[PDB]
Amino acid sequence: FRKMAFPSGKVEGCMVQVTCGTTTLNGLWLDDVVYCPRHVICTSEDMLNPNYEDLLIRKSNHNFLVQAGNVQLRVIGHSMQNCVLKLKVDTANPKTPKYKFVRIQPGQTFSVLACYNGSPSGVYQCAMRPNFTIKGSFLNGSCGSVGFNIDYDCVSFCYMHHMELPTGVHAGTDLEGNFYGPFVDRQTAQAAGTDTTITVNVLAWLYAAVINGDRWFLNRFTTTLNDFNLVAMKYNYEPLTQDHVDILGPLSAQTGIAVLDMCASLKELLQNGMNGRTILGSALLEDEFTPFDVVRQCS
Amino acid sequence: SGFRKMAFPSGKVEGCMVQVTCGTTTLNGLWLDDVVYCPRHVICTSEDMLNPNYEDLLIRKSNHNFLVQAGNVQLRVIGHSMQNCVLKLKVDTANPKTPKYKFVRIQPGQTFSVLACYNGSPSGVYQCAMRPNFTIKGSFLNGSCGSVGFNIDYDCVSFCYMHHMELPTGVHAGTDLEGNFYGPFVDRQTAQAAGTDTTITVNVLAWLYAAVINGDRWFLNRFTTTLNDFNLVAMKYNYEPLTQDHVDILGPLSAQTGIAVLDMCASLKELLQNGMNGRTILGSALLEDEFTPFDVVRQC
Repeated sequence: FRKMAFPSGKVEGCMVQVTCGTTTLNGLWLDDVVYCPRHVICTSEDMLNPNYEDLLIRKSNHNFLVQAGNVQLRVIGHSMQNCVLKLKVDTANPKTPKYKFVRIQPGQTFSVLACYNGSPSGVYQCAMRPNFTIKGSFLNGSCGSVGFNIDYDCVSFCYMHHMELPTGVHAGTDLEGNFYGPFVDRQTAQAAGTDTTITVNVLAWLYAAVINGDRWFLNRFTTTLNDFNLVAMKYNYEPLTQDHVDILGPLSAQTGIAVLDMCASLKELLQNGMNGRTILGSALLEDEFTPFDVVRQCS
Repeated sequence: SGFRKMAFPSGKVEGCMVQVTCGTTTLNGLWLDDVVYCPRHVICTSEDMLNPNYEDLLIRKSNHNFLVQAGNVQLRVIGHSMQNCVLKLKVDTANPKTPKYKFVRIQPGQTFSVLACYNGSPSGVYQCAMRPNFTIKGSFLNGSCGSVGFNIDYDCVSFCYMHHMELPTGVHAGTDLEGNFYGPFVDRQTAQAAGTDTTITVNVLAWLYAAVINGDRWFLNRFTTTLNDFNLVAMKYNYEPLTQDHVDILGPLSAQTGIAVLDMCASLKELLQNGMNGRTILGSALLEDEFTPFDVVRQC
């Protein structure tokens, strides 16, 4: 059981390099539009209090340099959708796959194609943290890197990297420029919220361990929802909901372990601990596997 | 604050994966130029697997017994040859999406990306390291045989691994693209026991050097040890012995920082005897050993 990322081939052919003045970052080329963060029109000293509306008036089409490998594209017009700059080019991308723009919720997983200057360099699987950030490795030059899921033939684009927070974590928008969490695209002191553990993902991971055969944590006891939340809130675990129980329903059925029975095992691991044991070869409780991920990778 | 283990982008490998069917057995193949490489146990049934006479089985097959599909395009097999534990199927059509490629044989401790495929279709990609017992603990289900491992340097894909067998320990075993197994394993349904898995000491040391470069320094101590003394303690914790070659490879890292290698070795021993004490190193609660020194020296 390892974190598998989606194959990136469909998204690799959509990455381009966008240059405005001295700023160079990554863009997404779909049909005849290049999507990129709007702070590409800003200098490093404009980022204090940027008035993006005035800044876009004073640019023109020739100020943007779109670089598709070695072929240049002519920006034939430009527009702005809340935090994302949409550059209309003269050439349609022949590699455009079946795609959709979606907005995911906290706790959901996706793959990220880390790119630098329009060149893909790595891919990894990650989850939306409950504080609206993501744990990534975007050292420097990876703004405009995108996150995605693949459904049969459809690539669902759900994330675009915009900023790197000083904690180590990173913040970004969806493809419509709506930006996850209480962040703005300004250089100012922005603090990420209080990061909690995705409880429903932990339970799905515990079900995965039972499927593989690691069953030492199973007990005879069962708890209630209301009792479990007090224990979970104390240990900074997201309150489990009834919908969470229904989502874990299919896993609860084959394992034979009810969600509230498995919750009683989780309570023991929270309070007493592993007691010098390992689950799936880990002394730590993993929370970046959604129930759907466990079903995809196991059944 | 954090190394996250990235895999290489898989696009160039995705266009080379095909489906090979012989009888009732279906597995994955690699299509390069005009050859499809795949494990030779595709010509076996479940009965043959305990004691297979591969040359008896292959001598009885014809070209039309091999069905190769690249998506919906049927590939027409015009010849076949066996190189060690791999079958080379010659087809009439060259793969139009063949990248610039190389075949390399890796050593234990080296890392690569694996493209997990199921009956001709890519499913997922992950990064792993060749363990010192010549196995990989990846995520392989039934029907992933023929999935390959690779590294990308500029535009050259280095194919280094092909999945062949799953061991009862839960780990996986395979060959290089020339058909030579990694480790003392055979393509036979017998009691094949993997060796003891040990931590890759040189990889942990390179990762610790990355930590001091970023700013994690709380684990440093004011002692130094000899290589012989360090290895004596290391084997007690199931760590691989450190050689003089490992010390030279870490040399640039010790030059970039101020800490000598044997100085770093004394800190590692202290971590082993005390544990983590609840703190983290590059946002990790465990000593991590799947980062090669070459990667650290690059992505500083």
